[PDB]
Amino acid sequence: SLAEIVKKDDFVLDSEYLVTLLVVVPKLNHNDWIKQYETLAEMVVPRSSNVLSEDQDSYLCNVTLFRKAVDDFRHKARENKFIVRDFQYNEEEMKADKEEMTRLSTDKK
Amino acid sequence: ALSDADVQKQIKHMMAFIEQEANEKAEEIDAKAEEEFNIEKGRLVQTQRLKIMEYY
Amino acid sequence: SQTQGIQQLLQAEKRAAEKVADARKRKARRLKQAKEEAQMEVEQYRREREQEFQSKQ
Repeated sequence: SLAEIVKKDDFVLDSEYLVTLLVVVPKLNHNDWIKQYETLAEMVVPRSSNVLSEDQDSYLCNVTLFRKAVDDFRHKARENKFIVRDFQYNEEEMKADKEEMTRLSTDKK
Repeated sequence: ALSDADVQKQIKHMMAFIEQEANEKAEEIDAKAEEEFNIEKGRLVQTQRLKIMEYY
Repeated sequence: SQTQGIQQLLQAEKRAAEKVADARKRKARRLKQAKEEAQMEVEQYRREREQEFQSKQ
């Protein structure tokens, strides 16, 4: 989980007809989506090249696009090494799970 | 690359239905309202017409 | 459209919500208009029936 890595605002809260699909792209192809995002789908938000984070296995990143266009962008992007991973942020539930972990450790000793 | 050109294009494309469909919705809800002032002019008050005419 | 036009979309949808809400307010207005106006028409018809009844008496 990305509880302590990303923030609530990294996606479009109060989306009109849009979804910030977190299409994690590896480092071998991180430099490609930041220009191809315009053509990979239409009826989307332009200038959606903003990266979130960079990791050893694959660089965290996302893109905003129409709800029906999620299908089209995924089908077009899976061929250019753009792994799709729809992440959901939740402060409350992640915090609860971590607190349960710490509780279990202390109670276990 | 294209700077604000794609911004203008796509944003106006979203406009052309975001506001237009709501405008059509408002037109048709005002049309339902039209039919409904017709209904209330002849439904409640018309029941009262049948009542008062029966009284007479 | 990081912030330029997305805010415009949000504003347009807010305008849509306000317009439909005010259209429903206009529905309420004209429904009350139907109530009142038709009731005055009833009063007029009642006056006509009163006149005809005095003639019959």
